[PDB]
Amino acid sequence: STKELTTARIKDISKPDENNLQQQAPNRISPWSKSQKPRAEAQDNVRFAVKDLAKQPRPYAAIDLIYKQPIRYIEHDNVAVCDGNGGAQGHPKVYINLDQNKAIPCGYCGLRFAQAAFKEDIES
Amino acid sequence: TDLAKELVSGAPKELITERVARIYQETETWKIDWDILNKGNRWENDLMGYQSSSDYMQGTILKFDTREGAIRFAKGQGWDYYIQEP
Amino acid sequence: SSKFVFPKVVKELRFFLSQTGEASVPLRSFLTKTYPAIKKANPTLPILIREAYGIPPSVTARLEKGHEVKTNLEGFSADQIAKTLQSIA
Amino acid sequence: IPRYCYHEKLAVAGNCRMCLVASCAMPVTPKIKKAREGVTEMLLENHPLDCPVCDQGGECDLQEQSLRYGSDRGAVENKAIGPLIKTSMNRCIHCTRCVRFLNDVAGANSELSANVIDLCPVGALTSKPYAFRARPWELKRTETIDVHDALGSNVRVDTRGIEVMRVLPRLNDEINEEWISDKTRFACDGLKTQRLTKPLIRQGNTFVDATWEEALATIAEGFQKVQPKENEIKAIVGSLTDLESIVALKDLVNKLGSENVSTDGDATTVPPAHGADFRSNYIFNSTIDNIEEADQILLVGTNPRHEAAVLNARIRKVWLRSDLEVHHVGEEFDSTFELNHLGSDVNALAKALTGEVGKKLSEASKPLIIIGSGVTETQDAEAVYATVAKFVTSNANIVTPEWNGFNLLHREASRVGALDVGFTTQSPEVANTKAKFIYLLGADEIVNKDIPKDAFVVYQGHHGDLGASFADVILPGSAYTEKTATYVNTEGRVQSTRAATNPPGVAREDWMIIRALSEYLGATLPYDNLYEMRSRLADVAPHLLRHEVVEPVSEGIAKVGFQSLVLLKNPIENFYFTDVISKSSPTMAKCV
Amino acid sequence: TNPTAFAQTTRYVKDSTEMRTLVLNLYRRYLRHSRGFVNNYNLDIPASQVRTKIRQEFERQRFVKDLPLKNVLYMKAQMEFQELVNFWKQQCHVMQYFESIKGDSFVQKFLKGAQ
Ligand code: SF4
Ligand code: SF4
Ligand code: FES
Ligand SMILES: [K+]
Ligand SMILES: [Zn+2]
Repeated sequence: STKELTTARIKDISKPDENNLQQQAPNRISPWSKSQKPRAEAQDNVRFAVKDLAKQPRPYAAIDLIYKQPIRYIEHDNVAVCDGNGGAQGHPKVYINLDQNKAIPCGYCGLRFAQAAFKEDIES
Repeated sequence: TDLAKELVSGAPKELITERVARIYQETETWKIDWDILNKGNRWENDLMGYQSSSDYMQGTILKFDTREGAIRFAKGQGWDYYIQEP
Repeated sequence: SSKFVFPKVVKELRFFLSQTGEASVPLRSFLTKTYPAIKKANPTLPILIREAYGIPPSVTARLEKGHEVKTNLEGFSADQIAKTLQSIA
Repeated sequence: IPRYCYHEKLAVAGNCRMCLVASCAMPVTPKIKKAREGVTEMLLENHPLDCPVCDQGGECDLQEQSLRYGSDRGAVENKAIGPLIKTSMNRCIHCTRCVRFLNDVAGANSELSANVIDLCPVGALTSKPYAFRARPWELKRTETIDVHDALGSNVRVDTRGIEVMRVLPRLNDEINEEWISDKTRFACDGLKTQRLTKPLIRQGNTFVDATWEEALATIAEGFQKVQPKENEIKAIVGSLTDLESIVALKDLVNKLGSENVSTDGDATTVPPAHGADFRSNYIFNSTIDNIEEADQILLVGTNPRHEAAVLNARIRKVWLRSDLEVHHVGEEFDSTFELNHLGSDVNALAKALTGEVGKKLSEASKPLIIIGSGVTETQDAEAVYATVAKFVTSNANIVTPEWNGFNLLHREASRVGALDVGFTTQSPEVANTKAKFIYLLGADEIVNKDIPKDAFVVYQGHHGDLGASFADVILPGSAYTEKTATYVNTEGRVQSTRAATNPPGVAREDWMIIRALSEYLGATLPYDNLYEMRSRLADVAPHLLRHEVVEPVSEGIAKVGFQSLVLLKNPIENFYFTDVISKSSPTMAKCV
Repeated sequence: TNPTAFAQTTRYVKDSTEMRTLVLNLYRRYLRHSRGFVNNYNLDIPASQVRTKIRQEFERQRFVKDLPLKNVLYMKAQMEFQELVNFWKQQCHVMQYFESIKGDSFVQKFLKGAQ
């Protein structure tokens, strides 16, 4: 189709086949940033003429992995505290306001926090 | 004052014949930089996307404490320069 | 009126003078007092007057095919300035 | 002397307490050092640890004054105010600089509302298109001018290599005064889309890539085919066209025995109602700085909200510090300052000159009259430009040795520069002639100008738009950020853009294109470099080689120019779409 | 210590007549050692061409007026001579020295992007 391989989208429209070497990542088909060069166009070069594409470095896309984590829910509070879940080996500690009726991701980790009283609306 | 110190400096002739310098007060010192090349100032490297260049004066920025020093030095090197009035 | 009906080969005139001094006054007096007569005789001819501090007076005559002949009028008399315009043709 | 809440362009505040000796509000040592440390810790008590992910990182006033005047040891939800300002109020230090600008200068959703990003000293308010893309130490700073409006506001262009990152205002107390419009700063992303990078040759209903040697040869085979006679060679100049290219195109058509040169405007009267014969007839003779000392200003067929937003803020500033009264004639509009509306035509303007407005203007120490750029495109331009001129000449205060009270306000930068080099035909005999060879020097306002079906049309420009579609051969040009060009604003000041980046693809400098085309068409111009090109500029107007200098018109000569002159719709239908660079902007589409 | 072979002590000459004689003496030394340059550096040109190249470099600075520039030019010309005779320069540098050398029109440069 060449459209899911060369365009940046929020979510993939089809199932990622990890044996397809034209995908941007083994778990994601389309690029996850507007300036990111599509992997299909990158490998269409003179330097890839006689190389094995399967052995080239293909890390999994972080955008697909971070959103499979469940939304954290806070009980009896309006502020979520995150410090990378590692302390001195995590990220700087930040406080996340939960006033709105939505899941607000962490500025470093990407973990999406929410209030438990807003659980049903967000799951919808 | 009027000595052609460019004859014994060792710099190539293009600084005198082709390149043009700018004298400006950017907010307490006077600086001298060179106008970019029309072509060859930058071009994307096809391998890793690095910013290539053939301008060897691109990163050179002289500093002066007075406006008189900047003009006197530029004349002493025979440089083609224009003063950007503050 | 007079000889101020410029020929068709004459396409543009530009007058240069200064806001101050004493050399531009003869051209300043010439153009200020005579402009309506020239524009009346040459309704479509573009008469351009441009000033700059300290430049000497002159007239530029843009003839056919982009040809330009510039006459310097540094300190000339108003009567001779009128003669000079008559001699542009 | 550290500060967070002090800025002389705004009102005085004492809610930051960093200027203790509050010296900002107060008119005219270890305790002070201890005091500065104590105040600094209070701001950092609640501040979030966001510096790595915060756009103010290398240019943060809170960081620098924590380092300089503090010790080294020690949750508010966000809001939405538009797609242009990214708000993270956790970082706000509660300094009220946003409130003073949004209510006193802006008058607000505004054309100046994006300037609050500059005033916010911390990362509470940051540019949204610029978010996460660059650090201030990566950027090369280039001092140039704006061409999105006729003001010529002095902007600072920050480039990271080839790319242009952001546009920031730079100080100039004569034109813009530290402010730029949202168009002036958020249209830079149009320079990366729809760009003309390759010569394109039209073969049927398609365009194909071409070399410069061919694209300048197809024109020659196109110029020798249609064979335009004397006044059948039509050359058109658009809004964003530099002066070095207007003069080159003017001389090229002349060497082909032609004078049919014009702009992209739709002025019905072929000689513009102001006339290009005298400079004083079409410039801001009072100069932008002297708008401060205004007593009575007459706005004639102009909308400063859209025609020139930065200058519009100057009017509001005087309206607050004094008792200025501004009388406006024409179509009504929402205004940031009080206006006494008179009428929507020229009958009211003449009647206003016979009413209380004329009496105030007669006895005003420094009167002002402002005529819009769209007035010349309206039918009653002859009526206005004679009604006002007769009023100007009949009275004394309007034209004095110390004060000149007539000003024409344009909207497109290339206008005044074209007029000074005499790039406007002064005859309807030349203008009405049919065209066979058409050269669109960056002109895209052709929805109203005739284009014959058999005419050979060449588009030279830096963007692909409607004007490029009509072309038979497309020549790529360089945008203003890429060329060392010359622009003259509405007040007659010569300002030169400084080249920050190279043009993209195989695009060339705009005037070098015309000179090269001359050698192919037997009209070889004598120009060989920019210095020789700029020497020619002094041969068309002596003042053009005087950068940043206004050459005031002599009082005596300007009087004759005023004398010889003897529905006002707003010209702009959409603010976000004025020039080609704004149309390609994705950010401006979000504003729409 | 002792100076290397063909070394001259640096002196600031204050007399244009005395400077002129020193330049002419050095010019003769370049001509005399021209056959040596062809031998040591294995050049592909006759010594006659080498002497012609020497004269061109001396003719470039023929009309230098300022005395302070003459001394620096003379001092640098002596250093180069001591470099060539003692075979300190590598043969590649001397070969490229003789590798040195119609300008295109406006359109020709315009087509290729100019300079
Ligand atoms: S506003 Fe300044 S101190 Fe606060 S997070 Fe941003 S860079 Fe750090
Ligand atoms: S948002 Fe910015 S400008 Fe407004 S008060 Fe807070 S720090 Fe000051
Ligand atoms: S600068 Fe004076 S208290 Fe803020
Ligand atoms: K800010
Ligand atoms: Zn986190």
